[PDB]
Amino acid sequence: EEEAVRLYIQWLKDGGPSSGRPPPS
Repeated sequence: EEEAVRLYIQWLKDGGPSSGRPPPS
């Protein structure tokens, strides 16, 4: 992937934009 993506996608796993967090990318 990118790893800087995996936690991004991980952000996204949480819901990214609606995850509660900001994006790790």
